[PDB]
Amino acid sequence: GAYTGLPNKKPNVPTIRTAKVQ
Repeated sequence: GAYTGLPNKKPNVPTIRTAKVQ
């Protein structure tokens, strides 16, 4: 669902939340 799955939603614009962190 989510880009990672931690939150788990559905959509995922980004490829990884790690990108936002970086």
